[PDB]
Amino acid sequence: MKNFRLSEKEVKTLAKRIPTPFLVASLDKVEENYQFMRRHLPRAGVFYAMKANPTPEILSLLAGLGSHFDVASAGEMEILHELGVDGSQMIYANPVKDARGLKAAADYNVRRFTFDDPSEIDKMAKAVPGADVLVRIAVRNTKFGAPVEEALDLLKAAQDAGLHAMGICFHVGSQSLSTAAYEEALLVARRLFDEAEEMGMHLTDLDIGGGFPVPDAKGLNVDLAAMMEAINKQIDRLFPDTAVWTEPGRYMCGTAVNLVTSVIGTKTRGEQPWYILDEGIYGCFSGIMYDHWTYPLHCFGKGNKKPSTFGGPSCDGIDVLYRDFMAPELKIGDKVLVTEMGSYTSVSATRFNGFYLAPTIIFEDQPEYAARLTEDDDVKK
Amino acid sequence: MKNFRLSEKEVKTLAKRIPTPFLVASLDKVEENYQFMRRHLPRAGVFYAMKANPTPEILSLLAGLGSHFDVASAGEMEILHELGVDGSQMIYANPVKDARGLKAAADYNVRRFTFDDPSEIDKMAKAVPGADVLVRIAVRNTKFGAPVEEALDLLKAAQDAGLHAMGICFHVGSQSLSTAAYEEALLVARRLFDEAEEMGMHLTDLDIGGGFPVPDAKGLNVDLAAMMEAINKQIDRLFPDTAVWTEPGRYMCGTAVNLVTSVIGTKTRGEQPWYILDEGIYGCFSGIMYDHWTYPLHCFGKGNKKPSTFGGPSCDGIDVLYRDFMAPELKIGDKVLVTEMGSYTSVSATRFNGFYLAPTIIFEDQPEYAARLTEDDDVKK
Ligand SMILES: Cc1ncc(COP(=O)(O)O)c(C=O)c1O
Ligand SMILES: Cc1ncc(COP(=O)(O)O)c(C=O)c1O
Ligand SMILES: [Mg+2]
Ligand SMILES: [Mg+2]
Ligand code: NA
Ligand code: NA
Ligand code: NA
Ligand code: NA
Repeated sequence: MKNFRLSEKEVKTLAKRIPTPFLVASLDKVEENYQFMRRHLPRAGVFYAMKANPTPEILSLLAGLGSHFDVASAGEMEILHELGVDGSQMIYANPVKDARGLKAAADYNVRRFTFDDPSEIDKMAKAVPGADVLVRIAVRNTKFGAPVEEALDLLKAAQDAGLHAMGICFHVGSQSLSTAAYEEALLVARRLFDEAEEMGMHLTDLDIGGGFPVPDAKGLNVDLAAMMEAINKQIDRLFPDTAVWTEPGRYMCGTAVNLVTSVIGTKTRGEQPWYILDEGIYGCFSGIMYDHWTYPLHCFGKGNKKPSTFGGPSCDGIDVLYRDFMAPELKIGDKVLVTEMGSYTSVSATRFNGFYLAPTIIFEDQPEYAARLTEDDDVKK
Repeated sequence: MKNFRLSEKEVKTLAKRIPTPFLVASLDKVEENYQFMRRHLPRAGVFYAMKANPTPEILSLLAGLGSHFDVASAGEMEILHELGVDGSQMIYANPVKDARGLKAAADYNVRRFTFDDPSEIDKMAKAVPGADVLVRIAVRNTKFGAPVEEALDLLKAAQDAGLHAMGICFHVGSQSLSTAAYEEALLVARRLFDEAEEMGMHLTDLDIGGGFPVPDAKGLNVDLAAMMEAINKQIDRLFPDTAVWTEPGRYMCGTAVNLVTSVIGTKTRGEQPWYILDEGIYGCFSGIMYDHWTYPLHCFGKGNKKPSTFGGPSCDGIDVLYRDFMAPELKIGDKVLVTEMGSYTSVSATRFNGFYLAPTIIFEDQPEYAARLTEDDDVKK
């Protein structure tokens, strides 16, 4: 249940060697998150929604743990391919596919697809003649998902075009707090499954999507073990027959990555001090824009705190990260730490203003980790 | 006064060879924009604010026309450096600088800097001991610019630290419609310049920044030749003595680039049809988010039009580009054209969902341009 968190001392030593900004990712935490899911939701096979974090070391580890991968483009398939993951470990789960992506699915023998529209059926059919498809249905909690009444018709239309109608999928939405939606959506899919059998169509797989929460600036309301055991139980209650899958994205790596950034300018105009950092809204803090997210920031200061503004290194007036944030006095060259940074962060970073992408350093390859290990082998036994 | 615009026929031929999405940039239009500025604002030397569009061919052409470059990071300096632009053609105009950027300015002999804070003075002083600095003042039309009363004190403090106090700069804000702000800001700087001379400080350079407008979805209200001649005149009226500079960004390349994107999915659910394109809010249409911008889209349809929704290829529900847009019926594989796409577009694109960055094709290297040239040499003489 710990979030991966560098101590102040670890930030000092790392920053002596590696110029800021940089990200630090713990493979151990990614392993722990995966195993925790497998323990509390044993009925659900895992399609890592790699769109959240595609770091190759992270992908190699999950592949090694037996995870499967949800891929949304040619590029996601391509990077998996260079790590020796085969198309049989993938689902092309973008409901609307481009030419490049259909080619790649064909070339790497990807054989599972999701879809939510009639227009999609011929693209898939031509590209991958015999192919398992799941229909995506729109559940409650716009752009994606077929209305629940179209669902059986879309699967039948898919069989008439020579594709194998394998099942149903859905996604409750990202950062879900309550299990209700998961259980509502499981019922909605239950109805459809019955209606299908009697219709002379036998559906074998259910994909319940992602949405498992991660802690943000205010932390986490939910207990995840319960949440997962609950939904696991109501899977058992409803789908004894059926092969069920989940597509975690945010959950897998969100609590496994920290950002380390230096203060590079101060603006003590008053009333409120502005601290300018070396990572900004055009880099890792892009999730403020695209993910409506608020990240936990840690300032390492002795003095009393005061309302402070943080901004990014760019020349754009939009590059403001925090306002009215209670912070001690910082000076140029101080490090701040941002935790819970592994998801929908570096995947939307840019080279706006010519800045370099912040690199991801694998913590387990560093002496700070060796130091944690020697500290742990002494105290625990 | 023409915007660069591919005909329907040009889109067909290009799309036969180059898979969508891709961007098409006309060097001739970039030349025409530069020369137009030099003609109507002859008093202002040009620091191309490359943050808007850093395409190397575009930079090589401007360098060749004698433009200078406004650079905001190490990476912007680095790419200029590989094109053989020397540090003497650059201004490091980011008011708050990182370590990498000060190193690079030192290594490439960049000798002009802007700043707006006291904390910045020692960074600059250590890094580039003898160095021209301009103080940035905050004008009217938050994050950047010193209050007008601090300005002379910041320049004096900069001289006490061994830097050469060269002048003042400002920026009215992006996409300016009226010349007032330019002329207000020119007066504010005039006062400061007088106050400085009598203070035993002689200021040699004025930098009036950017903000010259580009046409958007609704077009352009302003006449640019007038706007520029006006501001040129009021420079002549106010600054006979002084070396003046401008920092166009958006203006230089905005009207010189088109995006070509294919329709890859349809959603005729009703009432409104959704057209899913292969370029999205995580790519070129990122300016919708970071630049509050609305781009002109051209659908090439015979049939009557109807309110339509456009979205992007990603799996995120935020990836919606237009709503209620009057469009003819499109089918999968149609091309749409987006004009006025050269600024603050590809510079904020990402590889979210593993999509590839849309590439920039130089129009003048293509047979479509040869075809335009043979058509023009016949008709005109
Ligand atoms: C099909 C699918 N599954 C899972 C996810 C990831 O969901 P989350 O990151 O909220 O768990 C996405 C991305 O939004 C997706 O498109
Ligand atoms: C110093 C400076 N000049 C010019 C510009 C570009 O202005 P615009 O693109 O609105 O002309 C910028 C970027 O916002 C900048 O920071
Ligand atoms: Mg980029
Ligand atoms: Mg990226
Ligand atoms: Na391998
Ligand atoms: Na924490
Ligand atoms: Na060269
Ligand atoms: Na036009």
